[PDB]
Amino acid sequence: SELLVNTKSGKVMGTRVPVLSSHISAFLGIPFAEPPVGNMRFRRPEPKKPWSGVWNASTYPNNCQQYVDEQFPGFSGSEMWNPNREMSEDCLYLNIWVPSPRPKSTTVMVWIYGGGFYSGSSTLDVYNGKYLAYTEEVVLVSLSYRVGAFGFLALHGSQEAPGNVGLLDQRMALQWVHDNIQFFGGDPKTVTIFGESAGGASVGMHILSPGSRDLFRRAILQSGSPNCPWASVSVAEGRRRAVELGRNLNCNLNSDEELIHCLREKKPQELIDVEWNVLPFDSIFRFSFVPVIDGEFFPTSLESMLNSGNFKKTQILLGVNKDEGSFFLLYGAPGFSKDSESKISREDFMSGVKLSVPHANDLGLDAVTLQYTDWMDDNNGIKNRDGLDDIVGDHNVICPLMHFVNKYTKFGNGTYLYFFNHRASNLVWPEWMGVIHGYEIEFVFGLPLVKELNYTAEEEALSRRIMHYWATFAKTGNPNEPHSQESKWPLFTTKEQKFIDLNTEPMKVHQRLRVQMCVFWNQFLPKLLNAT
Amino acid sequence: SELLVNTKSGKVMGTRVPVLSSHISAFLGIPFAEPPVGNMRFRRPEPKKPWSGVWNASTYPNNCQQYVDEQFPGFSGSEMWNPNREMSEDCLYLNIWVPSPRPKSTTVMVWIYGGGFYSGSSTLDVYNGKYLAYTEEVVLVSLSYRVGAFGFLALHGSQEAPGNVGLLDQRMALQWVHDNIQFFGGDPKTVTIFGESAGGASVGMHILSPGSRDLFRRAILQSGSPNCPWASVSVAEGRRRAVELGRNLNCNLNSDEELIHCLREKKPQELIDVEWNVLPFDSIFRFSFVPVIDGEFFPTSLESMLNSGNFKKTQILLGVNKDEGSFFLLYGAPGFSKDSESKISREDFMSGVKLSVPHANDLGLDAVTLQYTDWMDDNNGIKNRDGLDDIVGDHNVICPLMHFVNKYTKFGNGTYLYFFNHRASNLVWPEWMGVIHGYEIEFVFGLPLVKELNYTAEEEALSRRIMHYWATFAKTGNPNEPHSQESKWPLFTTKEQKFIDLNTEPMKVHQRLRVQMCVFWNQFLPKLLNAT
Ligand SMILES: *[C@@H]1O[C@H](CO[C@@H]2O[C@@H](C)[C@@H](O)[C@@H](O)[C@@H]2O)[C@@H](O)[C@H](O)[C@H]1NC(C)=O
Ligand SMILES: *[C@@H]1O[C@H](CO[C@@H]2O[C@@H](C)[C@@H](O)[C@@H](O)[C@@H]2O)[C@@H](O)[C@H](O)[C@H]1NC(C)=O
Ligand SMILES: *[C@@H]1O[C@H](CO)[C@@H](O)[C@H](O)[C@H]1NC(C)=O
Ligand SMILES: *[C@@H]1O[C@H](CO)[C@@H](O)[C@H](O)[C@H]1NC(C)=O
Ligand SMILES: *[C@@H]1O[C@H](CO)[C@@H](O)[C@H](O)[C@H]1NC(C)=O
Ligand SMILES: *[C@@H]1O[C@H](CO)[C@@H](O)[C@H](O)[C@H]1NC(C)=O
Ligand SMILES: [Mg+2]
Ligand SMILES: [Mg+2]
Ligand SMILES: [Mg+2]
Ligand SMILES: [Mg+2]
Ligand SMILES: [Mg+2]
Ligand SMILES: [Mg+2]
Ligand SMILES: [Mg+2]
Ligand SMILES: [Mg+2]
Ligand SMILES: [Zn+2]
Ligand SMILES: [Zn+2]
Repeated sequence: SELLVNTKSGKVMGTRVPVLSSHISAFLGIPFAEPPVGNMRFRRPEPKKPWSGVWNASTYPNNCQQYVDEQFPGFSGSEMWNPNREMSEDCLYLNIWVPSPRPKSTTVMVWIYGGGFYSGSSTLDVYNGKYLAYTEEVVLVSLSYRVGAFGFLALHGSQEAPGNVGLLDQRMALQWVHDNIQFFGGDPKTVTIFGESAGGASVGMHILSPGSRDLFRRAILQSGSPNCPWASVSVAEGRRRAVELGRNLNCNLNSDEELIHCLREKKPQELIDVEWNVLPFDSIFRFSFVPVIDGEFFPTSLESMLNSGNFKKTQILLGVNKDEGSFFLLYGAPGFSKDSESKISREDFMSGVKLSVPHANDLGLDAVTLQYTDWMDDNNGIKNRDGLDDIVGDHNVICPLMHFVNKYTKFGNGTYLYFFNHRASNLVWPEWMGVIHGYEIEFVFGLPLVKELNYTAEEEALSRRIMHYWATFAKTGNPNEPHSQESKWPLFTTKEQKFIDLNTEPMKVHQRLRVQMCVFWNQFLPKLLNAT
Repeated sequence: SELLVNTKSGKVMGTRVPVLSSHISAFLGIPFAEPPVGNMRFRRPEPKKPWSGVWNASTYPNNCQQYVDEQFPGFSGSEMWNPNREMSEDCLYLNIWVPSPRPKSTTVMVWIYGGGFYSGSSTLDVYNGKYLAYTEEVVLVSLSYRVGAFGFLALHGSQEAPGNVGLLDQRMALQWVHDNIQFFGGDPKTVTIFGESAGGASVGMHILSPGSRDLFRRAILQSGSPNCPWASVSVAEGRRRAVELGRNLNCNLNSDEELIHCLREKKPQELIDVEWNVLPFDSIFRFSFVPVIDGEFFPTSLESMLNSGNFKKTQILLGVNKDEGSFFLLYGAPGFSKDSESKISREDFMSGVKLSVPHANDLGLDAVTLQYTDWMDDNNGIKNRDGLDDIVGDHNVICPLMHFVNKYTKFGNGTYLYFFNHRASNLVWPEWMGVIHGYEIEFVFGLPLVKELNYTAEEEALSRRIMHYWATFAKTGNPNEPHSQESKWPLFTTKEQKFIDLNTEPMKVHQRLRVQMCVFWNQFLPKLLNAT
């Protein structure tokens, strides 16, 4: 009966799947909400009406409606992030991996996919939870949530499109895991939520939101934090973008009711096809429909919550990758190429700075340019290329995360910080892109343990180390072996601010990750933009 | 009150001692038996009458009366094993190291010193328990027991000198630890007895003896096992040696009562001065007064007990050193020298074989000689030297221990076997002696953690690893980290017989330690001697 489980919403039957010369149980595509279709588009989720009979949970569910990246057709490096199942608004499902035999009450980890709040799928190869549940004896859950306009169209003060419903989808999955994970051998008192990019911002947002805090124990944030410049908009800006979406689709804009009626009448792809038109600027690393600072899911501004300690106080483990900007420059900035080392001219450097800091005035652009230009060597195309990578990564990922870690650490119960800088031996992207946004995920999830993926022995070892750090942290609140001779990952403290490199070489400890540039992005540039 | 403890026999006050930039509590010289003096010489121990007032336990006790090695005066390599306190028949005391602060109920380890059952001291520098109690948070006990004639004069059928009383001293200390270690923060349900050479044989003897089995949980045996050829004698041989001792001292030998009266009248040094005269042969690695196979402490023959599973079934960890014979050849075989590489001539090789296997007839000596001679190179003095080292070590330590491990493993609950082959960088003995009998003890007890002892960084790491293996085994029954990425020490199984090297290089696993030579010593030579 291992594969048959009775839950408070009905029965579900899973399937035995092989992994690494053994087997585990998978429960794929379990519904946790009413399908958010028809007149429920844009609305808060409603929990799934209990069902009669047995739910077949042996195959992955549909993916949510989303923009699909077709920039590099036939290229695995990009297509592996696209939906790999049929897309449907009927998409609020979760997946569970349970070791065999089924443990009594063990650690649970819930993965929240990223993708800028406009894309993402629980079903991607690189999110296959079987290697982690197996190797670490944890119950591994992956949830799903509406993205794009379907998840984040915000007409504040409307009850039909209030904003943040994709975050409420995530919370409802977390609620379901709370009420039902015991029946799978999971301990609901020991749930770790973890996610990368917009998934990592999401995790931070559940740390902040009062209504989410009780639904988990600890948290892991990978290349994302809640205060990221791309991860939220104001109530006014969210409303402006919702109106602009209707303007692009020739909607009645006279009232929220008439606008929403129109938008609910459009086919999903009609919304997706105009999604990027609502952005205020020509930009990179900016996404149209994202969480809104509404005074409900977020009681006050993120900064005031972080300053006053208005968040869940627990343990956190988080970090960034070395070359966070390269993916976004490749797709959106002039001069970059998948087929060449992408030496960037002075003129293209200037254009890239403006795309990268689209909200800045000309003085702010001059400040960024001065901060990142080597005036002893200003026409070095390699330095210009690497400088844009640092601008994009520092502004959008690394310095927001450092701001979050420094503010969080003042009230929290323990912080572990990493810098992932291993370039995979089998990477399909060119060398200049380095250690790319999202490319630690395959190590967290154990893909280098699979012989046919052609990683090296050192990379298999790194992946096992990482999975073990992650799962030991989920279980105890400390990535470290309780009494081992291997080098310890030191706590990050307000005073010494230590972090470790994650790579194949012997562990090195450092302090004050990119502190110089983060003073620029976190203190000086905001002040300059606010003054001028 | 950390240093004041109430025990069932009285109050004891200890002392705070520094260790490795911290501090711990030491309770030194606690009595566990009536002083075995006067008419109690040779008698079974009687437990210590409870005392009024507080016992001062801030300094080491006397050492037992024993032969003192003066072969190399002024040389630390030998003198560090000599008694370092005044010698006295009043010597049955134990020492306790307790971490600070005092734990509630933690793992206990009781050290049993070696020294061939004729020498040994709980107070030696290399037995300083403070580094182990501190570094591993265990309550570390060292006991003491009568040696030489005082502990092992055996007139079977006498009640005044019944034999084995040194083993009964050890048991009474184990009984005291059982009844009283809780008051020190020790868990009496989790006591590991460990010892080297005669201490390791002793440990095996408590595994075998019904009256000892309940007084501990697990056991560690270092370069010694109960079936070692030097570690016991027959009831008849023990009686012959007791009579011969009295013959050397012009005693009435007409009856046990008259013999024992005489021997109890002699000063301790009068007994020590003739101790070696009672041996039947010119020999090395043979000691005069040792445990006796009496039908009481040992219900039947050791071999029959090992075959029938008549022993405590638990977990054991044990092993040997690479060059067990060198110490004994240096002291007792012709051609060996502390001042030279000791190339051994054919004639001296033949003399050494006879000293090493003193019980063998000429055919048995020929068999040993053939087994260990390279007849393609018979006058190679280096090969002859190393061959004697192997003969002495294989016959007296390694092959008896392998016999014990193979018989024990058939009934026990888990076996971990090691081969220690690291030569200390600061060893005071010459190079030819290699990895000497007893020279793993300083690593087990943590001396390489002390900067002024001038070990290398690699040796400090090895010592920490070893202490951790040992203490993790005491606590769990498995030397291994429960879920670590460092290489595992595999169980020794009847079928694959795996063991590890203990040294500074990456862990290597092997099988069937010296199996070829041990078939010779454990099966063939006994058969040949029994036939001829
Ligand atoms: C459970 O589902 C297994 C795989 O099913 C596939 O997905 C379902 C939703 C259908 O669309 C089916 O046509 C697909 O092949 C089946 O192999 C299995 O038989 C199913 N079990 C039961 C009891 O229906
Ligand atoms: C406890 O003992 C400490 C060390 O003592 C030495 O050993 C004792 C047995 C005597 O022989 C003494 O002369 C030695 O110096 C003392 O320093 C300490 O004061 C003693 N404490 C008490 C309360 O007597
Ligand atoms: C976490 O909280 C516990 C309980 O108050 C406390 O003992 C511990 O020191 C805290 N650790 C950190 C790193 O804040
Ligand atoms: C791994 O390498 C082998 C060739 O040794 C190849 O057949 C296989 O397709 C490779 N796997 C990939 C590229 O994913
Ligand atoms: C030790 O004993 C336990 C309890 O019977 C058993 O489960 C375990 O497998 C045994 N281990 C060995 C190595 O014999
Ligand atoms: C260790 O070496 C130093 C010299 O660097 C010496 O003073 C000290 O006595 C040595 N310790 C010993 C030999 O135990
Ligand atoms: Mg309509
Ligand atoms: Mg870079
Ligand atoms: Mg692990
Ligand atoms: Mg350990
Ligand atoms: Mg008299
Ligand atoms: Mg040798
Ligand atoms: Mg340790
Ligand atoms: Mg671990
Ligand atoms: Zn209409
Ligand atoms: Zn007399």
